[PDB]
Amino acid sequence: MQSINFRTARGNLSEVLNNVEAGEEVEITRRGREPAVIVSKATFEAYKKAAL
Amino acid sequence: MQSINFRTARGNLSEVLNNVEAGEEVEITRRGREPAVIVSKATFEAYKKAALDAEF
Amino acid sequence: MQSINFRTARGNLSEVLNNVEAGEEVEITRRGREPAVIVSKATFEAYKKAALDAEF
Repeated sequence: MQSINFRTARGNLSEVLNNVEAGEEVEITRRGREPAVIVSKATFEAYKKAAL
Repeated sequence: MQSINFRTARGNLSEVLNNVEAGEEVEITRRGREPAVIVSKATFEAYKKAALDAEF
Repeated sequence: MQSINFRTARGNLSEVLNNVEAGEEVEITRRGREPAVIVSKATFEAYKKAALDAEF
């Protein structure tokens, strides 16, 4: 799980989505905020289905 | 994989972690309990990700 | 994942191993060192097994 900052997430969003489509899990950190995660929807929905 | 009991681990935790960081996996056994394992974080995340990617 | 420092791991190891046996993954951090993970041996074996088999 790669960690990246906001400036990069925004400035490089196209390449981040590529990394993600390839199956990578990307954490976006923000100065003074909770971290988010970007991931493939299929994977995410698969996790959600499995949990449900 | 080396195997040690609870007491040995508790009394030697520092060197145990040094062994794990060096590239080793260490099993901790506990009387009447399921065994645990301690492994480098990077190694654990790698295995977990490869397991998920296969299963989902 | 749950994350604790070395001093805390060593002084609460029994409760840590109980947590892990109940399915919890616990990260142990150390100052100036790489983090370790403690997880049930069964879970870890299954993760790597699933990683092996994915490749073969």
